[PDB]
Amino acid sequence: WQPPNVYLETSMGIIVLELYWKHAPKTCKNFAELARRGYYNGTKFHRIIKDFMIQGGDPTGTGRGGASIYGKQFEDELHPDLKFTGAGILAMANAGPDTNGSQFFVTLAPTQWLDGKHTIFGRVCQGIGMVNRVGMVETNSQDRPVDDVKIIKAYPSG
Amino acid sequence: PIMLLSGHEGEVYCCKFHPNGSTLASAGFDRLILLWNVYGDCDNYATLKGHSGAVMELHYNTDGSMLFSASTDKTVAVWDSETGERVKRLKGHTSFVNSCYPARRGPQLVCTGSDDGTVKLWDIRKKAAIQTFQNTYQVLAVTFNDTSDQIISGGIDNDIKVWDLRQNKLTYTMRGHADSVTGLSLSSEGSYLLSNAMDNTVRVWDVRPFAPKERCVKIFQGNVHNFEKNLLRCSWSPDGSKIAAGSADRFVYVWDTTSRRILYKLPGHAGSINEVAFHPDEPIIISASSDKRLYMGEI
Amino acid sequence: EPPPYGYRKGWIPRLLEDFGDGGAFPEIHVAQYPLDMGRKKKMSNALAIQVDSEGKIKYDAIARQGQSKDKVIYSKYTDLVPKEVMNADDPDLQRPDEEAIKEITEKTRVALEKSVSQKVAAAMPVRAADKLAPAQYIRYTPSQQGVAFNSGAKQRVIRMVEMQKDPMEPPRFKINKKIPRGPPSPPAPVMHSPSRKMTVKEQQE
Amino acid sequence: AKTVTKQRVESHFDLELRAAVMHDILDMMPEGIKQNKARTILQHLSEAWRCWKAN
Amino acid sequence: RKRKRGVDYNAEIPFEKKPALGFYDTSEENYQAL
Amino acid sequence: WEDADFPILCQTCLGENPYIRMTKEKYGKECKICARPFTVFRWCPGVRMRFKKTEVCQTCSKLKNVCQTCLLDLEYGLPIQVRDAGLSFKDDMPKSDVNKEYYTQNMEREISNSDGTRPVGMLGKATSTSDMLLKLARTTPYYKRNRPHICSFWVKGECKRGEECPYRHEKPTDPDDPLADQNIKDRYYGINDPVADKLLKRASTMPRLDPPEDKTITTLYVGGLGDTITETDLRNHFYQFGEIRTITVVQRQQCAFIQFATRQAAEVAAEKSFNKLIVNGRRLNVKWGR
Amino acid sequence: QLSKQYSSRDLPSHTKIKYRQTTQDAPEEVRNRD
Amino acid sequence: TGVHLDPAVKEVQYNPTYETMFAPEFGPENPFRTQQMAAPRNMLSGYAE
Amino acid sequence: TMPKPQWHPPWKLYRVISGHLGWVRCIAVEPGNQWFVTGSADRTIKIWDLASGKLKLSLTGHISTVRGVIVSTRSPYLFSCGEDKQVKCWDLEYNKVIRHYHGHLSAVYGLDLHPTIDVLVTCSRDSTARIWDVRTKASVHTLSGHTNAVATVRCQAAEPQIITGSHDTTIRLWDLVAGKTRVTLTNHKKSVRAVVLHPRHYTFASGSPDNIKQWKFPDGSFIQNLSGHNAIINTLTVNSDGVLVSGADNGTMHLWDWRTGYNFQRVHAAVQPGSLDSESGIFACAFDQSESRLLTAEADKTIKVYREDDTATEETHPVS
Repeated sequence: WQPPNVYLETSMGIIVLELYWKHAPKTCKNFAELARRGYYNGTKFHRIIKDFMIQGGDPTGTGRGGASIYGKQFEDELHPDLKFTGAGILAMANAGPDTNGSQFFVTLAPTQWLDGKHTIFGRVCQGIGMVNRVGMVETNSQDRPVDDVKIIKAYPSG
Repeated sequence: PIMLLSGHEGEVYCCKFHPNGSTLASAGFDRLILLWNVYGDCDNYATLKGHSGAVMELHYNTDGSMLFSASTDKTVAVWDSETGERVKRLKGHTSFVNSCYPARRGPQLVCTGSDDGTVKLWDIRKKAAIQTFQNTYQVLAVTFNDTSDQIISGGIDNDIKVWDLRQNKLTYTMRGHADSVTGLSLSSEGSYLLSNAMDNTVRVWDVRPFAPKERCVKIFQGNVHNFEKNLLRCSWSPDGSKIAAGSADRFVYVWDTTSRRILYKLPGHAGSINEVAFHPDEPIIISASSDKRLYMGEI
Repeated sequence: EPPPYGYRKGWIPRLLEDFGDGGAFPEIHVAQYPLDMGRKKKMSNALAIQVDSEGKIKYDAIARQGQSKDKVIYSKYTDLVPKEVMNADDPDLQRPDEEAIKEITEKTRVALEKSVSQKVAAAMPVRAADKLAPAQYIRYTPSQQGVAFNSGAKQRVIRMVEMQKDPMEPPRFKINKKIPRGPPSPPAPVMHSPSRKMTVKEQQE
Repeated sequence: AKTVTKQRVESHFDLELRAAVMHDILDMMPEGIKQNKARTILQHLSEAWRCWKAN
Repeated sequence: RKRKRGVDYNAEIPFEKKPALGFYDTSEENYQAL
Repeated sequence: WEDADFPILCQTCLGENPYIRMTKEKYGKECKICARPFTVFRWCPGVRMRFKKTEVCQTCSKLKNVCQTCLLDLEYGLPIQVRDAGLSFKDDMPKSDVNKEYYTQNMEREISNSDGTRPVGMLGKATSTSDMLLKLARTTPYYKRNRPHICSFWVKGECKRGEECPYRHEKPTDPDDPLADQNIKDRYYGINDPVADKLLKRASTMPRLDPPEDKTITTLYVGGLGDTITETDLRNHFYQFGEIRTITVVQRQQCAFIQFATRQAAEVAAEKSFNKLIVNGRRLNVKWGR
Repeated sequence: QLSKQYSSRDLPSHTKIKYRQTTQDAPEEVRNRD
Repeated sequence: TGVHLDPAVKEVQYNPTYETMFAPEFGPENPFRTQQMAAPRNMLSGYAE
Repeated sequence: TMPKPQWHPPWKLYRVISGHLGWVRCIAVEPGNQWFVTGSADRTIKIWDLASGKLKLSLTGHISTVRGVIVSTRSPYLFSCGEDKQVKCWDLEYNKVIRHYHGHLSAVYGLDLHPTIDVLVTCSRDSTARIWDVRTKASVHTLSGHTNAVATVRCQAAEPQIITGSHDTTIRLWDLVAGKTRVTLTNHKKSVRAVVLHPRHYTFASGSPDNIKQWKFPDGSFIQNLSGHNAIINTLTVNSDGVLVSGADNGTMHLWDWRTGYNFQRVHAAVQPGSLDSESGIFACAFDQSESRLLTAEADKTIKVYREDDTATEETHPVS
């Protein structure tokens, strides 16, 4: 059960992410079953690092929420050759390893630093000009942007 | 709610409830004792007067009718809560009286710790001293034993001591405190005693006909001291369940006996909390802090 | 298009076309730039083009420009359109009940009276001065953190004292300075009916 | 913000009479779209007064 | 010299308001001279 | 006038003892910037060290984000001319009397709509503190600041008060030095600060990586490697910073050579890496190879 | 920027408000009346 | 996850347990912050209480 | 369209009081309903008995046109406001001025009282309003932001507490304690000289030569137009029973239904004997406290009092 490109048609425009189960099967199943679960409706982008990262996907929207398909969290599915070397790196970040939950990050540029601290799981095969637009927008001092941006529709590929 | 209390000229050092939990006692530097209604809107009615130095300890009886108070001005004093007026001036105490402890459900008597180098027994009726155990140094904390036949004391030697009222020599000495003894409290079991100390480590013991002879049972982390060296005071729950402490970090410390976890390290305060009172009936806490006010937390 | 998953080895897509409908190849050891992706761009002054939660072009931002979420800024036609009401018994047509009213009375009275009495004591000018209030004790957490400054402590606790004002001291500063009036507010939008130009006849009348 | 005393009573009556006129019609019953010639309706008003006074 | 508003003109834009920007690319825009 | 919670100054100006003592006077004197009355808090700097006082309006401070006593920036701590240019920053603060008063008035009006956390305006949209600023930034508290003046008596001989000369009884500086007479208003306006020009000369002569001649020299020699390094670690140093074409880790000479896939990527990695690409603690030298 | 100038007319005077009493016409009787 | 408190809100009226008060936030630190721009400050340059 | 409006009876002229020597510009009623008070452009403030219309007393303090008067519900005070830039506080137990609020810079076009606290609002031609503390004569707040004469001001206890309509043709609702403008309504095309608040409906109307408009508190949302009265509108005054009187400046006064917006009556009185016909115009309207009588203050120096018609029925006066 690996939804190839999962659609999150966000308020400002669509996104679709292809996750490589061969590279990241576990968080791939997490993201597939999660988008199919639709519990993401109402996630406000929980962090905006302009031109570096876009991160969201928390039922809390503060940074201390989010739970997985497996309980609270699961381990990472770490890769040898997959990097955050460019925009559209879709990897759920951790505040400590083996604690990956519901919050999802989407890169905006080369982020080779969190490689080895985040299992890079795939890429946004749709909505990347929109991702640049989003990573442009003005955020407050706490990366919850002044714009309350949420996804319209969260679902898998068929 | 939040229910922060105020009205004190200075820091609040000592706070407790009615052994009913009907009216509330707080006091500190101001050399008088404020009393309140705990419920309603937390109303403030009456203030005891007289005590020349900072009232170093308030102590109820266990029913809630008479009031003992050890003040730094060389004296302990008895007062009628019915009135607020002093029944006795237990004088004779040669220096700063820190602590007072009236025996619960036993005959009328108090054991008093002070800044002289003595532990003193006194009677409410005679205006006379019953005993005095000179170990060598000022006595900072005193709590009885539930038979009222031993006297527990915490002083400056980190060596928690207990006297036999009848054999009059050092009955129990137990050691393991990393620095000076600052607070003693006998749980409602009658058996376990709770002790705080600035050394960041607080201890539990059990004073029984038999305890393992090395009775350091439970230990809690978090209490702080600083260049202030203010008085530190602790309590059990009325159920012997939650360990209540204050400290000089502005964090009130709420632990459990069982898992010894941090149940709460609660902020809110501006001053160093100098006493926590648990309600004899309610999940109600009053935090007497050196920010010249109080808190009443509901948990 | 993009070579298949498991068959994407060996090539590095550098022009955004090899993304097909988009996509980064995380296992391909390059910075992936499908559809303007990857590049930190020139810092240009267009403010965030937002969109409503239905997908429209919310010029309410251009209206409320540089203004807080308190301001009501009517610039939609759905404000121009006449609502209809027929119930003298709706919630819409009901004032706040006197409990809120007495609350707001008490708050108003309080803040009012404090600002009054400060402006009134202005007409004291001979202040029968009260003395200097108790000393301030404040805990300061510098944002500068480092072992070398404050000789290694992460906080400083500071005593503020109020310095005496000399009684026989005239005013100190030239208060009467004139400048033009500051720029007003973000202009409101003119929500007017369609205006009609007059006949030249009328004009001559 | 000086009071109106005894020497500014006539001057003030006219400040306010001709203000009131300029509020009154020459900007609230126009439809002389261009630029409503208020400067000239005020000239009529002062000549109407001279003619009243001279009969 | 003592000219209190004289030089407000040859020196600086006297009382300045920066044109407010909206929804477009204004930075790299600039203008040629006389 | 203004009303404050406490001053804004660097650690150097701020002090050393854990308990600082400062006295407050409301509407004490005139910010030479806002020109109007301010509050004045006076801090005891150090043992026998000159008591300082707050010397600018708190709004006059939040304007440029500098020290209300120390006068240097609060993040780096170099002359404001420098710090601005190190952000490439270009402020339009007006200068003439009426223009400046109008500017100050509307400035305080616009700053009244703030939350008291950070300077207003381009002070955030220039927050890319360049390693140039980071490197010109002083490291330790140059606490010579709180030493007194030259006791003009004690310069001529006269300071007959014993050791209590109110001022450091040393040799007075020859004012021929450009580091002598910097008018406080000019130093605040970023107006021809000779100390700032000295910082410009220093940050111009300070070592940075050099460019080669021909574009087809896309091999980059990193000198001083050591045998704790990996080829994948040299990569992760220079890998997502562009694309690398190849790398030769010379273990017979303790160096490296990155042949790149983007010239500007090579420039980014290497020039940012000059002597400061410190992965596992070894001072590598980024250059363009032969 | 609060000046110390002053006025003969701004001296304190008439510092109590006469409240409308029971017999005159208090807002209570106005609450009642027909 | 259950009740946690917004770390930027300091006026919080519900009595938080240990984790219900000081649960740590998910994600990385903002590298765009000068130490001053990372530190919690009530004032421009450092918090006072 | 709308439901069908309630049928209200008509009103008929029944008294015409004549004692003033210049335009009569403002009118107000006692709390307890014994007397009303007129302030006129002959600079006097007259106090008339409301039963018989006899003049009980005339006070002369002002230097020019009295442009507004009001009487305090909480204290034995009358507050007058004039074109001499002065606002006066008459105490009615000696019949004497006791208090004067100084600080406006041009004629004071109108004035209102807060019903709960003791504060005063006055609007003037220097394009500002001011909030005075009744008791210490001090300006607590200067509501600035309009850009022309602030023709009228009303205050209420609910929120927002202060509504000013001006001659730059906009309305502003102000926060009192904050002392600044919440909402700015720019729907009218010509100067706004009258605004009124419903006694029991959290709603308010605002008139201009274009058309009356109805709006909804507290954020000022459009509700309906009311049209037909195409003349400079000097007064709006609303009954308890949904009667809304709109009196204009060319003499005519129309009566409407507050709710459906249906103008059911049109009165055109005749000027006092020696007046020109261009000296017909209405400056003030007021319902009495029984809300049975309607007084009007006219540009021909008369006070015209209208009463409710007791012998008409829906079949005498069909509703359209």
